[PDB]
Amino acid sequence: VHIDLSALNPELVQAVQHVVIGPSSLIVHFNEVIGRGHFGCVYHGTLLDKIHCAVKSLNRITDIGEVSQFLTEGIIMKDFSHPNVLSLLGICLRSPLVVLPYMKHGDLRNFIRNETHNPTVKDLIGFGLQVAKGMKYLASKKFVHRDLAARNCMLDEKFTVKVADFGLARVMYDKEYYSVHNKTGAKLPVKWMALESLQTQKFTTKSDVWSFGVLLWELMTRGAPPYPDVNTFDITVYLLQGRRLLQPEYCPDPLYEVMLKCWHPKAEMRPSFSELVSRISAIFSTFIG
Ligand SMILES: C[C@@H](c1cccc(-c2cnc[nH]2)c1)n1cc(-c2cc(F)cc(F)c2)c(=O)[nH]c1=O
Repeated sequence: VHIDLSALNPELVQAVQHVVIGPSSLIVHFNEVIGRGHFGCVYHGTLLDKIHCAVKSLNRITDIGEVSQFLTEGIIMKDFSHPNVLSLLGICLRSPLVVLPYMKHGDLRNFIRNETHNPTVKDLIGFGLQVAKGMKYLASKKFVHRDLAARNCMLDEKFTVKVADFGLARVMYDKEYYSVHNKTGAKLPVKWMALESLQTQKFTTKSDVWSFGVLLWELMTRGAPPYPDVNTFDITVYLLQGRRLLQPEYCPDPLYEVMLKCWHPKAEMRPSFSELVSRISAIFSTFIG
């Protein structure tokens, strides 16, 4: 796969040079798969400042407009610095690669579903609070995630949760994968979407708050798939009728109250990420477990 750099706006090509990592500074281990995805796979990699990293290839990119958006996103993300947000180490254009820090304990969904790890309810509430802190930071930068889910959060060697994306939620938002037609597989993005996002394809920080509620539900169920008996074509009407994900067995009542507030049918009535951090920190700090 070859990209015509001359088909891109030259101003954008120069503006992204601080994010660019040259091919000679990076070795990709194509036989060491960290995660396989619809828009590209994640592999183990080695970066030269010797750093162990994760390298994400972009597989289904077909037009120069998607490459322009990829560069525009690289400029935005390069500036982010928060302990609960995955850093962007850099990008490669010569097929496009995203270079991320290596996360020893992988994605949050597989971690909480893991039999050996067995996190306690308190640990799971702690992971939820860390996600809320990363989202409070992203909301402060006016950055809309669009696909916040446990499968998109990663854990480092200290069990620090980092908000991230294994898909391309902000580049490929118009693709079939992010619509109700993606009806097969575990990663069904439509089951994390706010009611207004399902109806009008509008995504805001308030629709990320809805997804955060679904993510808290995934943490409390240790990675159960949401709405198992509701088809992707029926989720909109199910939510419009006022039906919601039920309270998990180990979920404390004040945390389910939080989830119901995240799933408010009126986006403007949902709590902010700043309110979510205060509320979850108070539940966590007095928690005995
Ligand atoms: C830095 C990280 C990250 C951290 C927190 C939130 C998000 C996010 C929210 N909604 C979409 N993404 C992404 N990250 C970045 C890219 C990436 C994508 C690009 F298109 C371009 C580019 F330079 C980097 C990626 O593929 N995966 C990933 O984890």
